[PDB]
Amino acid sequence: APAEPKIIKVTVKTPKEKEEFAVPENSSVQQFKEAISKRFKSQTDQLVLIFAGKILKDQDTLIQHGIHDGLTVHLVIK
Amino acid sequence: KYLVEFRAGKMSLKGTTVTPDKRKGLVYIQQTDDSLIHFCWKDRTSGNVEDDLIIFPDDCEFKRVPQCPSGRVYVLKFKAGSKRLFFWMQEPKTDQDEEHCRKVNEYLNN
Repeated sequence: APAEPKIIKVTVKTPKEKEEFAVPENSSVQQFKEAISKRFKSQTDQLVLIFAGKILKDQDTLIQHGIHDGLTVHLVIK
Repeated sequence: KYLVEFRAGKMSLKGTTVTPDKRKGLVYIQQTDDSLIHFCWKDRTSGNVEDDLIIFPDDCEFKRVPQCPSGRVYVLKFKAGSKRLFFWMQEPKTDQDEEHCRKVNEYLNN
């Protein structure tokens, strides 16, 4: 059963360092949100990703515009 | 109100070349209740806001392009992804060219 092994490179810029995560090109944002909160141990609802002038949340889709192929995103709590 | 505002023309990337618009625009820095900084380009004629983007620290940079005969061409480059916006000062004197740039960088990253 294929689940698309197309793992994209998402670089998370946080107020600490710049770590790179690996997620499938067919997953929901909510799934990623809960991943960051567990790995970095910060927040989930207040955890907002940024793609230069654009807010990334569970309203849009990272694999749709945010991360096309190895891009840098920011993390804020506003 | 606008935190920072100055007359500057926008540029449009056509195909693979940055073509400057001859229109008169006003680059202003706005801040909403969401504490999000908004960088918008307002047309001085229609009064409509075309481009509106949310600015965040540790990912924005506004500097002047040295390779320009006029020396009034500034560029807003993001450190996230691929975003390079070019603008040219439409102010009467260059006395506040750098001053405006300094303000922008401050209010954007801070």
